[PDB]
Amino acid sequence: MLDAFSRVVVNSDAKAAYVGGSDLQALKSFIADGNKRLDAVNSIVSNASCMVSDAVSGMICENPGLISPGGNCYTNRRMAACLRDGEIILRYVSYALLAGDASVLEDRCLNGLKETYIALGVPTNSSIRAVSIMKAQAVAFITNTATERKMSFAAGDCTSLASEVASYFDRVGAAIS
Amino acid sequence: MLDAFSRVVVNSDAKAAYVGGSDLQALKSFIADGNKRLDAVNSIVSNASCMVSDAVSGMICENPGLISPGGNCYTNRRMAACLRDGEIILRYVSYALLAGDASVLEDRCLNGLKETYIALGVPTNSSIRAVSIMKAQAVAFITNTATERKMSFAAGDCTSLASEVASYFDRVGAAIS
Amino acid sequence: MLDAFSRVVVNSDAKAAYVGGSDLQALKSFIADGNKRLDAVNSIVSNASCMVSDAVSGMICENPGLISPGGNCYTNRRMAACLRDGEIILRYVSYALLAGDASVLEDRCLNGLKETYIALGVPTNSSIRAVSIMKAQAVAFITNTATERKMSFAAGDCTSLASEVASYFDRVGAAIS
Amino acid sequence: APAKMSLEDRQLLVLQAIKQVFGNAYVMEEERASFAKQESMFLSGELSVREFVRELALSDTYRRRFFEPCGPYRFVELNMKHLLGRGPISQAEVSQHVQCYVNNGYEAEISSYV
Amino acid sequence: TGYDSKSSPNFPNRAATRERRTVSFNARVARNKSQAKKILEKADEFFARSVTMQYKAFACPNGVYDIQCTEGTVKGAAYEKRAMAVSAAFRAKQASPAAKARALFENRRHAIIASHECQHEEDLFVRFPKLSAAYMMGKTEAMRTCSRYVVPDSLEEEYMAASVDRQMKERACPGGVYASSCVEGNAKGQAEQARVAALATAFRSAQKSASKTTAERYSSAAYGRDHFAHGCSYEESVFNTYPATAAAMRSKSYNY
Amino acid sequence: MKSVITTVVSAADAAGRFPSNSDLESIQGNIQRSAARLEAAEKLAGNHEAVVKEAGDACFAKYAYLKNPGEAGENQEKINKCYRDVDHYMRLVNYCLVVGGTGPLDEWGIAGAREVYRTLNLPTSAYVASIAYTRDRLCVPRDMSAQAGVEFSAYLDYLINALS
Amino acid sequence: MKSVITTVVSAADAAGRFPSNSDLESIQGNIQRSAARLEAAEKLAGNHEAVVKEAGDACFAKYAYLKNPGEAGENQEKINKCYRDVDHYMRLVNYCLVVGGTGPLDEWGIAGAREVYRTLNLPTSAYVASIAYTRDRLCVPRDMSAQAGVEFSAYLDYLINALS
Amino acid sequence: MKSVITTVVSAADAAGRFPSNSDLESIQGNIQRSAARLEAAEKLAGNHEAVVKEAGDACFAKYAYLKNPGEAGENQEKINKCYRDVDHYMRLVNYCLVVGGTGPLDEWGIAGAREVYRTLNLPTSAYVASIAYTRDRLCVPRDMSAQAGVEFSAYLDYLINALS
Ligand SMILES: *[C@@H](C)[C@H]1/C(=C/C2=NC(=C\c3[nH]c(C[C@H]4NC(=O)C(C=C)=C4C)c(C)c3CCC(=O)O)/C(CCC(=O)O)=C2C)NC(=O)[C@@H]1C
Ligand SMILES: *[C@@H](C)[C@H]1/C(=C/C2=NC(=C\c3[nH]c(C[C@H]4NC(=O)C(C=C)=C4C)c(C)c3CCC(=O)O)/C(CCC(=O)O)=C2C)NC(=O)[C@@H]1C
Ligand SMILES: *[C@@H](C)[C@H]1/C(=C/C2=NC(=C\c3[nH]c(C[C@H]4NC(=O)C(C=C)=C4C)c(C)c3CCC(=O)O)/C(CCC(=O)O)=C2C)NC(=O)[C@@H]1C
Ligand SMILES: *[C@@H](C)[C@H]1/C(=C/C2=NC(=C\c3[nH]c(C[C@H]4NC(=O)C(C=C)=C4C)c(C)c3CCC(=O)O)/C(CCC(=O)O)=C2C)NC(=O)[C@@H]1C
Ligand SMILES: *[C@@H](C)[C@H]1/C(=C/C2=NC(=C\c3[nH]c(C[C@H]4NC(=O)C(C=C)=C4C)c(C)c3CCC(=O)O)/C(CCC(=O)O)=C2C)NC(=O)[C@@H]1C
Ligand SMILES: *[C@@H](C)[C@H]1/C(=C/C2=NC(=C\c3[nH]c(C[C@H]4NC(=O)C(C=C)=C4C)c(C)c3CCC(=O)O)/C(CCC(=O)O)=C2C)NC(=O)[C@@H]1C
Ligand SMILES: *[C@H](C)[C@H]1/C(=C/C2=NC(=C\c3[nH]c(C[C@H]4NC(=O)C(C=C)=C4C)c(C)c3CCC(=O)O)/C(CCC(=O)O)=C2C)NC(=O)[C@@H]1C
Ligand SMILES: *[C@H](C)[C@H]1/C(=C/C2=NC(=C\c3[nH]c(C[C@H]4NC(=O)C(C=C)=C4C)c(C)c3CCC(=O)O)/C(CCC(=O)O)=C2C)NC(=O)[C@@H]1C
Ligand SMILES: *[C@H](C)[C@H]1/C(=C/C2=NC(=C\c3[nH]c(C[C@H]4NC(=O)C(C=C)=C4C)c(C)c3CCC(=O)O)/C(CCC(=O)O)=C2C)NC(=O)[C@@H]1C
Ligand SMILES: *[C@H](C)[C@H]1/C(=C/C2=NC(=C\c3[nH]c(C[C@H]4NC(=O)C(C=C)=C4C)c(C)c3CCC(=O)O)/C(CCC(=O)O)=C2C)NC(=O)[C@@H]1C
Ligand SMILES: C=CC1=C(C)[C@@H](Cc2[nH]c(/C=C3N=C(/C=C4\NC(=O)[C@H](C)[C@H]4CC)C(C)=C\3CCC(=O)O)c(CCC(=O)O)c2C)NC1=O
Ligand SMILES: C=CC1=C(C)[C@@H](Cc2[nH]c(/C=C3N=C(/C=C4\NC(=O)[C@H](C)[C@H]4CC)C(C)=C\3CCC(=O)O)c(CCC(=O)O)c2C)NC1=O
Ligand SMILES: C=CC1=C(C)[C@@H](Cc2[nH]c(/C=C3N=C(/C=C4\NC(=O)[C@H](C)[C@H]4CC)C(C)=C\3CCC(=O)O)c(CCC(=O)O)c2C)NC1=O
Ligand SMILES: C=CC1=C(C)[C@@H](Cc2[nH]c(/C=C3N=C(/C=C4\NC(=O)[C@H](C)[C@H]4CC)C(C)=C\3CCC(=O)O)c(CCC(=O)O)c2C)NC1=O
Repeated sequence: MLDAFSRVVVNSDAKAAYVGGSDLQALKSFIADGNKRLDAVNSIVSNASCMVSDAVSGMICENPGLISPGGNCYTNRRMAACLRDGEIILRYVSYALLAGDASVLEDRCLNGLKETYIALGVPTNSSIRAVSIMKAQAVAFITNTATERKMSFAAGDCTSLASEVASYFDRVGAAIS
Repeated sequence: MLDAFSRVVVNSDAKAAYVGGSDLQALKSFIADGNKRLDAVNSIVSNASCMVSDAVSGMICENPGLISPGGNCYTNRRMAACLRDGEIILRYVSYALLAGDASVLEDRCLNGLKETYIALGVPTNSSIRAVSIMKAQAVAFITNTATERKMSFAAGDCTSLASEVASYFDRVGAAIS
Repeated sequence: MLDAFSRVVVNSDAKAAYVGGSDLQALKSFIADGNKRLDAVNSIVSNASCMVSDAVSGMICENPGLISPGGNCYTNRRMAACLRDGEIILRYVSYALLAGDASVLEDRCLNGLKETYIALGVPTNSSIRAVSIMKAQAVAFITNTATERKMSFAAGDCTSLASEVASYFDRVGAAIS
Repeated sequence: APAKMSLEDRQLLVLQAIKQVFGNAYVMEEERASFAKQESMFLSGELSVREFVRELALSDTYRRRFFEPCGPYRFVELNMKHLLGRGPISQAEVSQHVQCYVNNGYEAEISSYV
Repeated sequence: TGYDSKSSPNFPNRAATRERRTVSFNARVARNKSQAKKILEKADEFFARSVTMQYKAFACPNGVYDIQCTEGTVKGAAYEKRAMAVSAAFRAKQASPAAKARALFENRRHAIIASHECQHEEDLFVRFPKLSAAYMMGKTEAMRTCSRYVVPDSLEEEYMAASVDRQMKERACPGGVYASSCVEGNAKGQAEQARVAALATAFRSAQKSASKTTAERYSSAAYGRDHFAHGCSYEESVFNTYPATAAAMRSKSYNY
Repeated sequence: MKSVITTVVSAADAAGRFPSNSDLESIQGNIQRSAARLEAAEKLAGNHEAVVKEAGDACFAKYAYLKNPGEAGENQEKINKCYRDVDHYMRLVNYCLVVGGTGPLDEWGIAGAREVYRTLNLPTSAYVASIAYTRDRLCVPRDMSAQAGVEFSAYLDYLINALS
Repeated sequence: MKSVITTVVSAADAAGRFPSNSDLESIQGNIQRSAARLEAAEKLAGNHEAVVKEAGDACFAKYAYLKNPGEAGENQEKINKCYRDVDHYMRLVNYCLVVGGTGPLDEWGIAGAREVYRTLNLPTSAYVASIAYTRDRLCVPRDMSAQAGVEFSAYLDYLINALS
Repeated sequence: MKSVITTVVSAADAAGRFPSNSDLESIQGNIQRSAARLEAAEKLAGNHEAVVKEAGDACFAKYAYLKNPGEAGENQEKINKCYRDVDHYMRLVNYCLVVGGTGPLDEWGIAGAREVYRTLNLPTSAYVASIAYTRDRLCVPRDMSAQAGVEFSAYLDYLINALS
């Protein structure tokens, strides 16, 4: 696949130019918050049994028509696949939040995922109420500005890592609808 | 589209005969009960604001889910065109009542209605509950059991003809699922 | 459009006039003699190809100057287009055979042809005479004086309906000249 | 070996099914070059990984290895080790796989398993 | 034997994909996105049909027919009209791959001009190939911004209805060749028919009513000011005083 | 307009084909059921200023909300605007009852009706509660016939659903 | 596709409207005349090959030049084909009187007649000489009933007028 | 969806042209009068729930007759079918007083509102009177200034005349 260091060597392979002192400053500034990258990744997988589960205890809480009979989240055959559906979407973002490039998320998860919901009848306004939650909590986890879970970290700004994980959520968002 | 005179032409063209007297006994049953075929249609279209209104305002009490967003009826356009989608659900059957077959129904709109329903994301649990709640009120204006509406017609029985529209909307129910 | 059924209706609309028993005898003069109206029109449309077929060879056996070099029937378009201009004008009179008003024939064809018959030189003297070759036999088919095709009708009278058709050969004959 | 093929990790996905289907045998590069249509026809997308396994088994080298020295019980267990990854069950499922060869040929014998 | 035939081992039979090279997707992605291809081609032949039959309700806004629907006037030439009516699709099918690419996006040029007023209108229009290739046809057969329902009143205007139609004979030929769009016959099953069918409905161009053909000179006039003459006010001063220039000159995607 | 008769001839001028047995049923058809229908058309205009006042009064109990200051039917002179309009919509239907059409129902009454009635704020169900008085106060034993007095209520609905 | 039943309901899709009461009187008037078109249906089907043998050898004498060698009907195989191709003329009106309108005739026998009679070189004078024989050799009160003499006769010369 | 940006770059795209100084000069007026227009968004997050009891109960004193069984507010549960629709109109103008223009309002707010209401017997004359209490209640010192006083109130007046 690709990552954030694999991206720049194929940016420069089109020029056939050696990576020297020009674009190595972006990657020597990668490692300065390279610890802060990993210090934000384990904040996702700490409370991930709660993260997929307020996505069904809040989404149905303001849209109970999905659990109507004949609905898309009606039966428990579908519900075990629906929690299976939401936990891989949280899994591939954390693969791309860690590696710093979106090209493990689009090419292995998302190409075809537009027509997973076309070919089945799964809606689009349902799944964006199940992914605008996850764009709100995962930028409220990584500040530790949440209410219950309190990661007692070292102090300092992390809002470059907030917009980094935020770019994936419209990258997952524009692909599914 | 065709008529049920010519549906017996579909029952005769592949054998290519001169059409006799013994095989129009269900076609001179068409002229024997053709007043009764047409004595059903006026209590439908007199109640043209009654038949559409409880199709949508029956859905809201028995299913309060889709009104809140993430739902298939949220806007006023989702009230102005959803009542308009059931307008031609009734109208494309309204030619077939006097005719006697499926000449006008599936060749003109239901050649794949579910391939139209997928691309906008039309909820087929709402579609089945649309065409079943109006077919249950269609024959109730025929069997004279409406909670307000009482007519003054001729005497007899249309339990033979009650499976005309009952065999219509179950094919409208077939193509939407 | 308007029929003779509606030309008696808009002769009462200006003065707020409600209709009585002497006003529905403007249309029960129609319908009880309307069995003759079905008995009149269907035998001039049966033989309708030999109307103009006698009105072309009979036109040049009574006037052999129309097929002159520079005439309006010399080129082989100008006889193949010449029977187009007179076959459907029988139907425009046959549209007034069924209706009883002549305000459709001047307003579907004859609103703009006599100023274009000058715009390519279609003559005005045998305009009404080219009406006047089948004008014998079409009144003589509905009143049954025809010799080569004598009919088998429900016998009686159509002489009040024969001045109906004598009004309308000139009403398409007025607006061509 | 997973789904969702790239073009870089076709080199993992091919030889983790050469090694399965040839029964961990040594397939030299002169014998690898005999697959040069059907190994190419997998890296297009003409052939999925269920049907490349049939196209590896319908080769000349699989006919040379596990059909030309191998007798009739040694034939039907080296199909079953390589195509399904298991041993036979009873006597009824060997002779039902015997007469898929004799009455209707060998290419319908191998493709009965797939 | 004891012979027996069960069901098929290959009953889907690859009836979904015969392009025979994907972009190396999958087996599961390659099955259902080919199942989306047999669905999302089959709503392109719905949504262009299901509003143009609603645009055929403007042809009978009361319910009965005026002379919009002059179909074939002489009795035998109703089935003679249907030969080049179905060849209007067949000759549009065999258009060039340089022309088939621009038939997409130059149908998308005025598609967002007709759908700027509602965002629920433009999302369907940029998601279909053959919707706005029929919607631009289906909107101008209703409120009559073609030449099919408009007559020249001025001979001034008949010199300018005949001024840009040879520019619609310009772009139906890239050289000395002729294209498949500006044709007139296919198998000599006619004699003079495309001039016969023109002057039969050119009779209908001036006798529907007066008020049928006067607000259409205030319908088609601001139409071309919105669509074409919005960037050059010399071009709309030939449009407003002469509405035989705005109902004439067309889009470039569908040809002539 | 749109009648029994001009719906038959609307096909032939379009398609160009000449009238055979396509155009041979409908004009024969309204000889067979019009005898109660011309009975019904005079039955409106035999007592029509009574049935102007029989229908148009009862909605002012259900809709008394114009008599306050700040509405359309405010003073006494809107009653002169009120019952003049009751003289007019029933004229569209007994004109049609000699024919059996829905033409001046659409040529005169309801074409463009949703534009004007939200412009000038014409209350829709305030009309229908006076209008459906004639739908319900009917004894087809005694008052009219049940052959085509029901056709009069198969055409008074076409006021009602198109005003709603 | 062109009957009494599908008069307006194919054009009501071009209207945005339902079957109203302009659309329902027009079928009942066929039903009082539906007791004369089945009295011609199996009457024709009960005399189906004795009206072949009447009409058949009548037209071979009227144009005797088609029995020459080197013409169209030169052999013996093509002259039972001319029995076979006037069979469906009197078999498609056996379909068409059932449906009331002009349904099976205008699409299956007549739609593009002379375009396959000219390049095939089939002169239609020798077609309709079989028809115009039995167009007027059909007595009214003895072959069938009295209204049935012109219940049959709407398409009897229209079949020649479709070739005219 | 309809503002200064979402109509001026369609005009450059229909003309096939880049942004020059034509649409550069015409878009910088968005921001200086946005500083007071967003103070109504900062106003009624804290009185989104108490202004609907002073103005959503101001369409009810004159229209107090409509609590009969059969009307719109026939039950307290059918005042509950008012209580989500009457405050959507202030919420749908809260969505587009963010944007400056009115582009969220003419997609789902009014854009096809009155096509249901005549069939569900809903009169919109009492819909105007609900926010006609907001036609007078906005303070010039206290709530916001009179620079944005008509910029609050013409958007209230935008939802008047689209219902007309
Ligand atoms: C796991 C349970 C974590 C946790 C995660 C967070 N959730 C946050 C916001 C949020 N919560 C819900 C569910 C809630 N909202 C409802 O409307 C309903 C019932 C109908 C429920 C149960 C949703 C749907 C959303 C986000 C969508 C939105 O923004 O509208 C969140 C951010 C705020 C916060 O600090 O709570 C986090 C961190 N929260 C927890 O308590 C445990 C530790
Ligand atoms: C079952 C579907 C019905 C029912 C039907 C019957 N109708 C009978 C007679 C009948 N109804 C009409 C009126 C019809 N003709 C029209 O022109 C119009 C308006 C468009 C309508 C509604 C007629 C003319 C007739 C025929 C004799 C008569 O006038 O009464 C009927 C009696 C048997 C028969 O047709 O001979 C039946 C059973 N009756 C029912 O109980 C439900 C409502
Ligand atoms: C078609 C064959 C009809 C038919 C038509 C009738 N034509 C009648 C009179 C008539 N025919 C002509 C044309 C003829 N006369 C000529 O001098 C020449 C050639 C130079 C031709 C071809 C004319 C001019 C007229 C007179 C018309 C008039 O007075 O304006 C006619 C009435 C006479 C009669 O009944 O014998 C009829 C019925 N005859 C048929 O029965 C088939 C169906
Ligand atoms: C003058 C134009 C005619 C003529 C007219 C009369 N026709 C009379 C009766 C009549 N004709 C028909 C047949 C009509 N109905 C159909 O369905 C078809 C097509 C298949 C046709 C042609 C009918 C049903 C009737 C009513 C009684 C009957 O069956 O005969 C008629 C008698 C008076 C009346 O209208 O009731 C007259 C005078 N007859 C003529 O000889 C001239 C040429
Ligand atoms: C004999 C006195 C005739 C004559 C007859 C021939 N007809 C030939 C072919 C043919 N005819 C029809 C029309 C008719 N048959 C149908 O099945 C239908 C409806 C579906 C209709 C209206 C058709 C369709 C055909 C083609 C089928 C076939 O080839 O049999 C025919 C052979 C063609 C040829 O001549 O090359 C003959 C000889 N021809 C005559 O010369 C006189 C008029
Ligand atoms: C009583 C307080 C009012 C009245 C209220 C009613 N409104 C009813 C339904 C309704 N309202 C809207 C508009 C609004 N809701 C939306 O979801 C959106 C768009 C996002 C908007 C602008 C709509 C679309 C509907 C229909 C479906 C729905 O409820 O959402 C209603 C129910 C009908 C009934 O009970 O008869 C009532 C009572 N109507 C009045 O006349 C008074 C003044
Ligand atoms: C007949 C002359 C013999 C006899 C023959 C039987 N052979 C049976 C089964 C069988 N035989 C072989 C060996 C041979 N057949 C092959 O297909 C091949 C190639 C691979 C060879 C070398 C095999 C492999 C089998 C399969 C085992 C099986 O079919 O069960 C057999 C069947 C016994 C049974 O029903 O289980 C018979 C009867 N036996 C005789 O009695 C005469 C002497
Ligand atoms: C403007 C340049 C248009 C355009 C106009 C043409 N139409 C032609 C033939 C034709 N068009 C229609 C459809 C028309 N009838 C309707 O009822 C409605 C909707 C209300 C519409 C739009 C029909 C039925 C016909 C058949 C008449 C005939 O030509 O035989 C036409 C002639 C060429 C052809 O299509 O064969 C022109 C130029 N055509 C266009 O491509 C643009 C969009
Ligand atoms: C023959 C007895 C006449 C005669 C007839 C000619 N008419 C010619 C052309 C023509 N006709 C019409 C009207 C026709 N077109 C329609 O669309 C309709 C109704 C729907 C009708 C009746 C028109 C508009 C035209 C112009 C050509 C066109 O259709 O575009 C004609 C050909 C003239 C020529 O080509 O030079 C002839 C010969 N002329 C006569 O002298 C006698 C009186
Ligand atoms: C009412 C108080 C007036 C009145 C108004 C009428 N105008 C009618 C038709 C009509 N109006 C226009 C102008 C309008 N259309 C436009 O396109 C533009 C802008 C460019 C404007 C201002 C036109 C062009 C027409 C002709 C219709 C058409 O073009 O299709 C009209 C209809 C007449 C009718 O129904 O027959 C009315 C009633 N007329 C009055 O009596 C008073 C003074
Ligand atoms: C309004 C929307 C719009 C677009 C988004 C673009 C996209 C676009 N490009 C082309 C068409 C083309 N685009 C290119 C472009 C390129 N080829 C190369 O080798 C380079 C990589 C690259 C630019 C330097 C070429 C060469 C063609 C013509 C194809 C040909 O004739 O060979 C066409 C077909 C147009 C037609 O002929 O009908 C379209 C829609 N053009 C548009 O009108
Ligand atoms: C053009 C239309 C037209 C009409 C409808 C009648 C209208 C009418 N209704 C009544 C008057 C009446 N009519 C009835 C009969 C009935 N009332 C009902 O509600 C029952 C459904 C129905 C039984 C068949 C009764 C019971 C009265 C007296 C009560 C009343 O309505 O005032 C009277 C007084 C004379 C009478 O009693 O008949 C008149 C003229 N006249 C017309 O010219
Ligand atoms: C449905 C098709 C159908 C038919 C064509 C006849 C067929 C037929 N034709 C005749 C036989 C005959 N039929 C007639 C009658 C007439 N000849 C004419 O030219 C006049 C128009 C008509 C008088 C009204 C005559 C004169 C004969 C004897 C000559 C012959 O055999 O053709 C007979 C013997 C009995 C009889 O005379 O009726 C029969 C069954 N029957 C049918 O069921
Ligand atoms: C969204 C709408 C909205 C409101 C209306 C207010 C609602 C509101 N009204 C009043 C209460 C009041 N507010 C006013 C002020 C005024 N009354 C008028 O008629 C003038 C327009 C204006 C002066 C410029 C007056 C006079 C009262 C007391 C009478 C009343 O209850 O309205 C108060 C108490 C404190 C205050 O006066 O502000 C509040 C919060 N808040 C809101 O969020």
